[PDB]
Order: sequence, then structure tokens, then C-alpha cells
Amino acid sequence: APDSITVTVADHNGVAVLSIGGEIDLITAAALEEAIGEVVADNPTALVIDLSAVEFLGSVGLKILAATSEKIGQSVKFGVVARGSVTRRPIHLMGLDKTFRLFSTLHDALTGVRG
Amino acid sequence: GSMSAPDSITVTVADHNGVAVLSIGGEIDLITAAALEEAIGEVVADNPTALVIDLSAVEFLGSVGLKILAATSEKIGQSVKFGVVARGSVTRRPIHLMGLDKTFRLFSTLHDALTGVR
Amino acid sequence: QRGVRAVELNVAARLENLALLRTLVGAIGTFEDLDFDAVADLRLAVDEVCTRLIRSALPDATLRLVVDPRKDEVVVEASAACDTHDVVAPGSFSWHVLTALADDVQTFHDGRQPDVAGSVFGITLTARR
Amino acid sequence: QRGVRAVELNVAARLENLALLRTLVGAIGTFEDLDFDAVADLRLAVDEVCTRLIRSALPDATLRLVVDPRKDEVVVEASAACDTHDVVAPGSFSWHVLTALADDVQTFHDGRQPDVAGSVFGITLTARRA
Repeated sequence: APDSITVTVADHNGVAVLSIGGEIDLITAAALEEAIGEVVADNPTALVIDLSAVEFLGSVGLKILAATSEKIGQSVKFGVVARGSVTRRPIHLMGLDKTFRLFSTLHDALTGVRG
Repeated sequence: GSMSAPDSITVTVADHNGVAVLSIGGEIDLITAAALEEAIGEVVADNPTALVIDLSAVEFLGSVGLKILAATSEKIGQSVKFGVVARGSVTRRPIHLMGLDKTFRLFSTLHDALTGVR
Repeated sequence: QRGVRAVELNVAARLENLALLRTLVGAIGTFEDLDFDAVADLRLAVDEVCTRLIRSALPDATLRLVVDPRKDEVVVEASAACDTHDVVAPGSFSWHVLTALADDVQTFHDGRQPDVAGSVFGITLTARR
Repeated sequence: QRGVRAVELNVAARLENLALLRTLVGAIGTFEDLDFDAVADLRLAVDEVCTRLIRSALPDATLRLVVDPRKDEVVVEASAACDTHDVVAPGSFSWHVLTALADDVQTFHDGRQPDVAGSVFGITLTARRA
């Protein structure tokens, strides 16, 4: 992946947690898509994408999150951690908070993505 | 930093057991230089035995601020124990690079400066 | 028209320059005391317009970006010599982004025939804090 | 000349923009992975040249700042239409500051008589990456 994005993969009792940091733009978009693809290929029962550390969420990133929800939402419990001006705000401004479940913290997403 | 509400420096003077400590916050540049030189002149006018200028909270120290520090040292230094608190890349480094730490006493912290001017 | 605090940024119209532009635009908004939501909106809005221009820009066109922080509004203008007049327009996700972030999204071009020597396309928007 | 990642900034040459320029220069130096000493060195050196330019700039002059990040160094050029050729007089404290903080610092101007329509005065300087 480019140096301007960071992607880590973790597990919380079977919930896959994909944590993104740095900037999500046209330069780093492929790396983000590839990381999501890999996680989804392992058939998680639930997936939380944590955007807590994201410093810039470009429109391409909004597209990726919406597409992911549409692609997997029927088969995988899906959630996104986003708060503040960079991530949560444009997701709401575009109305995409209705398209996937947003959580303010990882704790909420983990306790909420299952039940 | 809007034109409506321009940034300025913050000025505070406290006595530390006989030592006048002038503390500046913000950016010292051609715009704020007059404020800095006025603040020094007011403390000097109260006739301190020792003066510490604390640049701990200074975010930018322009060349004009360097001039004002050396000029202060020249205009009190004989009659007054003078010391400057400066640390890091913004403050002590340009003072060091310009050789002014040979002109007045530098200290890393206010605690060090206070024992130093005594 | 420009206010005293207007900043003109000129870079080669290449995707590799977008990260720098976002950093400078954010520094301007922060310096102008926009709040966190407004700085993020400005960065995203400008990133979107600059992305659209670059993807149509001639190989060594210059991207010219003007950020003009005003009294009540921040006016943004970006332009570049492009290979089409269809750089961005209503109905696209890009247009939806711009109008969700800004108040008066407008475009313009110079009417020259793009396949000859390109055509300057411009986007202007007003981001109100 | 200027690489693909160079940036040209233009602002009105005036005292009210002096702090804005510093903030942009610091943003670039941080973006260029200069260390903390180098970012502060760059801010101070470019603030010095911008102060000198502005303080001699014609009333409606533009201050142009070109930052050119090259493999081993960052090259900066600042210029403005000015009312004199003695914007940074040799021997001045400014020259001492500039040579302490930057490399290959040079002034230049277009040779026009400043009183007629001003004379563009420029300063270039180099920040070594290591």
C-alpha cells in the first residue's frame, strides 16, 4: 500500500475489524479496495471498517463504502466507525448514513454490529 | 487568523519571589514586534532586580524578535539579571544559530531560569 | 474581484499533487479560523474540483486554484486546460458532492475546441462558514 | 527548472498576509518530511525574505512564492515588484539570518528603475534535506 494510507486487520470474537488511517483518495483507493476484498474473501460473519484514524475521506472513499455495503450487506453484518468532521460529516451530507450503519466508536460498532 | 479577528501575542507578567517573568504566547513577527517591545519596556520601567522572558509558548520567533532580545540584553544587562527561557526548533535554535546565546543567558525551563538569575 | 487574503495556487495538473493541495487548503481554512466542519468541507470540496479537472487536464496543463476567504464566505475557483467540455455537470456523484458541500456551484469553459489545443474549464463554488 | 511537484503561491504583497505565508510554508515543509529543525529553519528564512519583500513592495504588488521540492533539497524563490533594489542590503541582519538558516541564498532583480513601475526583486534559497 502507498505510505499515505494504513490498513490493519484484526478480529473481535469473529467480527473482522479493518482499521484505516491516513488519507483515502485516488492514490490509495486501490489499496483500500484490495484490503476490503481480502477480508470479504475470508467470509466473515461480520465486518466493521474503523475510520477513526482517517485524516481525509475523498469522494472515491464514499463510493467504496457504499459499494461495499451494497455488495456484502445481505450476507455480512456490516458497520462503519466514523465520527467528526472528516468522515462522519460527509457520509451524512451525502445521505450515506442511511445506506450502512454508522457508529461513533469501535465499542459501539462491536457491541452493535451483531445484535 | 481572519482579517476580522487577527492573531496577536499573549502577554503575562508575574513575580516569582522577586524575579519578574514576562511570558509571551503566539507568533513574534514584524506585526507583533511593537507589542513585545512595549511589554518589555513596561517591565523594565518597574525597575526589576531580575528579568526572565519566557518564550515557552512562542509559536514563531522572527528576526525582529531576535533583535529585540539582544537589544534588551544591551539596555538592561548591566543593571539587571537577565535570562531567556527557550527550547526547541522555533526559539532556542535560531537564538543559537545567530550566536545570541553568547549575548544573554539561556535556560530550557522557567525552573532553571529562576535558579539561574539568582 | 479578489480579497486581500486570496491565495492563488498553481501546480501541474497531476493526481500526485492532490495531497499537497489538500494540505495547503486545510492550512488556509484553519488560518482563517474556519471551524472543524468548515475546514473539512473546504478540503473535500476543493479535492473534488481539483480531481475532476486533473482527470480531464491536458498532459502538461497547469491547475490554477484560487481560495478567497471573505468576510462571510470562502470563494473557490479552479481551472485548467482540458480535453473536453464535460468535466463535471449535474447528475454525477461528483456534482452531488460539490452541491452538498458548497452553495453556488457553477462551471464555465472558453468555447475553444478541446482536441485542437485544449479548452480551459473552470469550476467556482462558495463555501459559507 | 521546476519539477512536477513544484507549487507556485501568489498572494497580495502585504503585511496582513505575512502570517498566512508562514503557515503555508510550514505546511509545505512538514508535507516534505523535513524534520522539526528544518521546518523551523525554512519558516524563519522564508518569513525573512517575505518581510523584506513586502515591506518594499509596490501598493498593488503580488508576492510570488515558488517551492520546488527536489530529491535532496527544497528550493524556494520569493519575488515581488518593489520600489528599490536595496530590499536586502548586504551587511544587514537579514543577510546574517538568511545565510545561517538556508543555503545558496541569492537576491536578484530585473534591473528596471524602481521608481517608474517598480522592479521585480527576487530571493532564492535552498533547504537541504540532510
